[PDB]
Amino acid sequence: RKMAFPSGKVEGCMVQVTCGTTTLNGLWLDDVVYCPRHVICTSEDMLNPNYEDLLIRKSNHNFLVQAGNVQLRVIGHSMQNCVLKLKVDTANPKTPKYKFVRIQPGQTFSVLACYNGSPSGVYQCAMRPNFTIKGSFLNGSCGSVGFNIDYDCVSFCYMHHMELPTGVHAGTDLEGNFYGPFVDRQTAQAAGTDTTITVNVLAWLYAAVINGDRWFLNRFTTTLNDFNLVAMKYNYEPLTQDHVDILGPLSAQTGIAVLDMCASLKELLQNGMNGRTILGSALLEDEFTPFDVVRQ
Amino acid sequence: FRKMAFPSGKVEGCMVQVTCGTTTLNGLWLDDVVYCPRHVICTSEDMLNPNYEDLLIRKSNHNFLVQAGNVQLRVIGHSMQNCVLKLKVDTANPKTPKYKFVRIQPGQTFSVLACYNGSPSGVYQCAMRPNFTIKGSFLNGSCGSVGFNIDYDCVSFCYMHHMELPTGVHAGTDLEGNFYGPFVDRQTAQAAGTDTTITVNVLAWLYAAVINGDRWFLNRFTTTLNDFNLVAMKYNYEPLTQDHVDILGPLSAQTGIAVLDMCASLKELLQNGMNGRTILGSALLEDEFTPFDVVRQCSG
Ligand SMILES: CC(C)(C)[C@H](NC(=O)C(F)(F)F)C(=O)N1C[C@H]2[C@@H]([C@H]1C(=O)N[C@H](C=N)C[C@@H]1CCNC1=O)C2(C)C
Ligand SMILES: CC(C)(C)[C@H](NC(=O)C(F)(F)F)C(=O)N1C[C@H]2[C@@H]([C@H]1C(=O)N[C@H](C=N)C[C@@H]1CCNC1=O)C2(C)C
Repeated sequence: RKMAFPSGKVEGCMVQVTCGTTTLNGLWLDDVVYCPRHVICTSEDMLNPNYEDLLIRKSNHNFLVQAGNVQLRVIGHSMQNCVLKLKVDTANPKTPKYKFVRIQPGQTFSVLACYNGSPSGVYQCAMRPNFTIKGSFLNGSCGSVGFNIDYDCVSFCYMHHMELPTGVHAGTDLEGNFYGPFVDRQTAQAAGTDTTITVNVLAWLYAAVINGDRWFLNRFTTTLNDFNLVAMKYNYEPLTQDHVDILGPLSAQTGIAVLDMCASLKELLQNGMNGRTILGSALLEDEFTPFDVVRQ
Repeated sequence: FRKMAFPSGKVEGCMVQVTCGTTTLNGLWLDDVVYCPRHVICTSEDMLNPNYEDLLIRKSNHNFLVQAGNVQLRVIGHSMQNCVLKLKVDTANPKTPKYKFVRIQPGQTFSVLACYNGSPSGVYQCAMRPNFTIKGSFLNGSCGSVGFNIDYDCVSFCYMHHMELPTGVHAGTDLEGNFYGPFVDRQTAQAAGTDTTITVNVLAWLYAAVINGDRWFLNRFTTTLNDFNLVAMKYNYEPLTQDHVDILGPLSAQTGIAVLDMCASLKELLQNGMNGRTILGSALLEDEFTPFDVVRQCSG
């Protein structure tokens, strides 16, 4: 299964941030609360916000930060790209070992969706090639974060900011830089055409072989360029030599050369599943990374 | 629309490691009791045809090693309830949540916190299948992992993991040690029965599709429970009951599609398939969202 990481280490960091009439989630790590800067916007500000001007007018006491039933005293504030950093009185005693990481398209992570500072649910997802997330976010969900956990260290990679017209989601890393060409402004924008994460589909096919299914293999191989010429006709991402190298261990462990697995994928695209499933799915799964495969 | 699990933090603080001889699995630590599958008291060879009464008599407190992180918990008593072992320990879990033990029905969903060596590994959302199995993801050492729901700070534990059947699906007990399904904790040939699709959940998921603006499958027709159930039996779908209809009532009122109107859509989808089209991006009809699940996610 696509699994999320256990969310407890992040649940202990979620807080509520309110400025005027607008309330969203904040991330409380040590003595800083991170949250999307449009918390300082009213409704008349969303179309063309001047964030420098909106922020200079705020005092510390304009920011109401609540961690459960406890109010946290804001003692300083600062804007870093599209994220606000609220310095508070108190270091979060539940701060886990953590770091901030900016991820690349195709990378997976877990999302803890929150409202009013309290967690609602957790799910796994991927950063799409068009720098969006196929998330599940409602009003008040901004400031929810995405993360991985490695040896009890939480790497925060995503903070939620907005929803695009096709229902997909856009946000920033924890230094406030958007993924993709989006802005925290309620102006017309749209995700680029989204493609399938080819390297993840192939890793998942290798996972199927490791799991003992081989029905989709064939006797063909392919050059890299012929594979990409075919796959791009199905809106699959081009497979780079770096992707080929990445799959090397899985290729060695199964004895199926990467370009031979590429030939199998070409045939699967041409034929479909003919009523079969692969690892319990009737679709070609692309939100499972080569790293994820080895780690499960 | 995402398959979302509950936040797992309240449960993570209850997972411990239980070892009896060579056999190690996970245990659930609530106040001063650790709950785990009773087959922990088995050697590999015992598991082929165990006599649990006798194997438990021969054991003492000193046969059990319980580890909560870096800390050993001393076992001061032991007993069995059905297929669950209960280890009384010298220290009450200071992270014990408000909780209840509940037994769920086929078609109900829950989150699983997958654990190995007492350490939580991942969380995912599951349904109790009509054939009482669960389509989980469980490896060696996963026994004792639990499934749960949360309602307002109270964790309702409903599943504890015991075994994997030859089709790769899974069987376990409630926290009182009562099996779900006709399975026994013995390493002997057993198999999942033929499964069916959870009709009330497919309907809930069609309401979620409508809520999300996916409306092409709606049609002008209505049907009856009797007529729908005749086509349901044909396609290996759980018969739809009057309880299912009232349970769907709120979704029916939020969307303006009467429940019997939606059943006609599902009927049509079941016979003619899809014209290649998708619903919520899905090629198949999804049945692991309950009506409550759809309301929670669509309302936050
Ligand atoms: C969807 C809406 C048309 C309203 C708008 N979108 C676009 O303007 C775009 F289309 F350009 F993206 C949009 O998301 N916002 C408008 C305003 C913030 C953001 C916003 O309300 N964020 C919410 C945080 N709590 C999460 C949203 C709520 C609905 N579902 C979500 O995930 C900012 C971009 C500054
Ligand atoms: C799969 C195996 C053929 C080994 C066997 N299955 C059947 O005997 C069945 F077919 F009858 F079910 C089986 O699961 N067990 C045999 C033995 C316990 C159980 C068991 O090892 N449980 C594991 C607990 N850590 C979790 C398993 C590990 C693999 N994936 C899992 O989920 C008991 C039934 C007493």
